[PDB]
Amino acid sequence: NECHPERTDGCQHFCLPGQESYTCSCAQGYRLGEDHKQCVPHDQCACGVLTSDLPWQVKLTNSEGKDFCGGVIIRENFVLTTAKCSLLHRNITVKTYFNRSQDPLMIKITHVHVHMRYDADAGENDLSLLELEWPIQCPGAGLPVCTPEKDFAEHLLIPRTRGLLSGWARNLTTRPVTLVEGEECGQVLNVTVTTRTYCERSSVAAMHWMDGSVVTREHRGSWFLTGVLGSQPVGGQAHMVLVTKVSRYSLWFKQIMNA
Amino acid sequence: ASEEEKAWLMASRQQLAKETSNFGFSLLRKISMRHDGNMVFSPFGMSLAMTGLMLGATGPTETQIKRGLHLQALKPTKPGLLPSLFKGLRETLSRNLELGLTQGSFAFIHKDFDVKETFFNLSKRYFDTECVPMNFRNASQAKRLMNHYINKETRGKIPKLFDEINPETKLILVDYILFKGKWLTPFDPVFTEVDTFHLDKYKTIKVPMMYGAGKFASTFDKNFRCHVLKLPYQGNATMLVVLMEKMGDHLALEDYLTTDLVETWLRNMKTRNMEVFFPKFKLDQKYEMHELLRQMGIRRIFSPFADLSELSATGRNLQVSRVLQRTVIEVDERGTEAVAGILSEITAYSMPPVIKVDRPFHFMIYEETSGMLLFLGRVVNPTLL
Ligand SMILES: *[C@@H]1O[C@H](CO)[C@@H](O)[C@H](O)[C@H]1NC(C)=O
Ligand SMILES: [Cl-]
Repeated sequence: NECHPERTDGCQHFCLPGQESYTCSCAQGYRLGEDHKQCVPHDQCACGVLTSDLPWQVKLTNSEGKDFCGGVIIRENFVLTTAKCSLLHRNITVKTYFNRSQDPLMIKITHVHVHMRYDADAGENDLSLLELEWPIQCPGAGLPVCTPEKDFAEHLLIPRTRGLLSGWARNLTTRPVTLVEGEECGQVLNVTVTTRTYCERSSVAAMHWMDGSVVTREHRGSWFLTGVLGSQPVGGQAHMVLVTKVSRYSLWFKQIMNA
Repeated sequence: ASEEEKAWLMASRQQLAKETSNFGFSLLRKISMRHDGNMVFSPFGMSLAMTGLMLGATGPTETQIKRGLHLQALKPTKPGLLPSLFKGLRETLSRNLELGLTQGSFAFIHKDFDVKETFFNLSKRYFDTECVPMNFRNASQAKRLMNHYINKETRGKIPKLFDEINPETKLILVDYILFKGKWLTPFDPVFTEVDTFHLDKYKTIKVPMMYGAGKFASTFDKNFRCHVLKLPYQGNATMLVVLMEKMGDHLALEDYLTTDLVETWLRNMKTRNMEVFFPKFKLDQKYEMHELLRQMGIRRIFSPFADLSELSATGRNLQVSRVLQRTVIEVDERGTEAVAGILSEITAYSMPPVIKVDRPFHFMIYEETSGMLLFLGRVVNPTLL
C-alpha cells in the first residue's frame, strides 16, 4: 500500500499510496502496462528516450542570427527556458541540430509565457514557456524530456542518482553532477538557497554553460528534467551550480501548456 | 466622527479585508521561498502592526508601507481615519469572549530616542502597540526585560520570544497572536483514533485523527483539483481547509491564491450531511518579517534613510531593525454542545460523502462579518509545531 523508495520492484515511474494498494502512473506519452507497474512508450512523443545529439536540447536564436540562450523541449509544442532569456529579444527563434550540420531546424515562437510570479530583483521563478508555431515531429525531428512529479524528483532522482548537466558552451557539452544541500551550498556561493532552487556540485565552473542549460537524471530507461541553469552567483566561476528546481513547477506547466 | 466619516469607515471595512487577504497571500509566497514545512502567521496582525509605524513615518517611508499592505486605494478625508478602521476591528475581535483569541504588539525603542507622546498614545489607543523604551547596549538585560513583557501579556504561553539581541538595535516591532477556538459542531473524542498521514507519497506517519459527522459546507475546484471545506467556530469565525487531490502539489497552489479565488470557492459552497476526518494539531511559528517585507516593497523604513523623525526628534539614526511575528494556533475536538445531524443510510452502491484530511493542507481562519483573514497556515506534519 506504501510506495517503497528503497526497492525496485514497484512502479517504474510515479507512485501513489493509500487504501491497501498503490496506483502507479506514467510520464508524458507512456501507457500503464498490464501488470500495473511498468510504463511502456505509447505516443510518438514518448518523453526522455535516448539512443546510440540530445533530442530535447535547443538553442535560442535572435533576428541577427546570434545564439544567446539554451532551452529544453518539454512538450510537443513547448520549450522551457529562463525568463531572462525569453525577455532578451523580441523575436526569438528556437533551433535544433538533432538528426540534421549546416541545416538546423528553425521554429518561430508564437507566444512567450513568463512565470506569473517572476521577480527580476530577487531572481525568483526565473522561467518562461515558449510556444512553438509548429510542433516538433517526434521522434525524428526531436523529443521532449520528461518532467517528473514533485516527490518522485525530490526523493528518488535527485538525492539518490547521479545527474547530467548538459548545454551549449558559453563562449553540446555535458558533465556529471551531484547534489549538495542548501546550508553548505549557500555558504560556498554566498547566497541563500530558496525552496525553488537547489545546488549541484560540478567539476567545472558554471560559466562553462550558457543560461538555459539543464540538469537531467535517468530512471528505469527514461530521462527526467530536474534543474534549469540561470543567473549564477559570484560570476559563475564557482564549482557548484545553482539550478531552478523544476519539480516545483508541475501545476504551472499544466495551466499554461493545456491552454 | 461626522456623518460622511462614519459612512467612510463602515464602507471601507470590506475593502480593508479584501486587500489584507491579498497582502496575506503575497506574504505567504515570500515565506514559502525559505520554508517548506509547517507554517502559520496572521495577515491582520501584521497589517495592524505595520500600519502603526505610519504614525511616525513621513514621505516614501510612510507611502511604501501603505502600498506594501495593499492599502493605497483607501483615501480618507482625515489621515487618522485609517487607524480608526483598525481600532474598530481589533476591539470587536477582543469583545468576542466566545472567540479564544489573544493578540498584542510591542515597539521596543532604544533609550536615546525621545518618543513623542502623540505617537505613544495614538499607537496604544488605535493599534494597542505598547511603546517600551529599551537599553539595547546592555543586550542580555534587554533580552530578559523584553521577554518579561511578552511573557506577561501571553500569560506564559510565549515565555522567551527573544534569543538574541544586537546591541546596535534601534527599534524592534513585535506582534504576537495566540488562538484556540471552539467548533460550532464538535468532534467526538470517542471517535478520535490514530490514523496514517502521508507526509508525502513515500513517507507516512501515525497521527491522532478527529471524526466529525453532520452538515458541512464544501466545494471542489475542478480547475486546481482541490477540496475546500468550511469548519465554523463559535464567535463568528471560520476555518477554510484546502485539500489538494492526491497526486497534487499543495505548494503549487500558493502561486494562484487570491482574494478572488477564495470568493469564488465561497459562493460555490454546497451544504450536505457528510463525514469529516481532520487531524489534531498545534503550530507555533515565529518569523523575522522585515526581510520579507522588503521584498514586498517596504524598504526605506528598514534602512538608514528612514524618516521616522515625527516618531522621535532625537538623532542617529531612527530606523526599524527587526519586525517579529510569533503565531500559536491549536486545534482539538472541543466545541459547543450541538445536536448531531443524521447521515444518510449506507446502501449497496453508496455511503455518505467524506473529506479525509490525511495529507498536507492549507487553512485560513476568517472573521465572518468583515472577512478579515486572522490566520493563514499550512500543515505538512501535524505531529510537530
Ligand atoms: C532522422 O530523421 C529521419 C527523417 O525523418 C528519420 O527517418 C530517421 O529515423 C532519423 N534518424 C535518426 C538516427 O534519428
Ligand atoms: Cl525567520
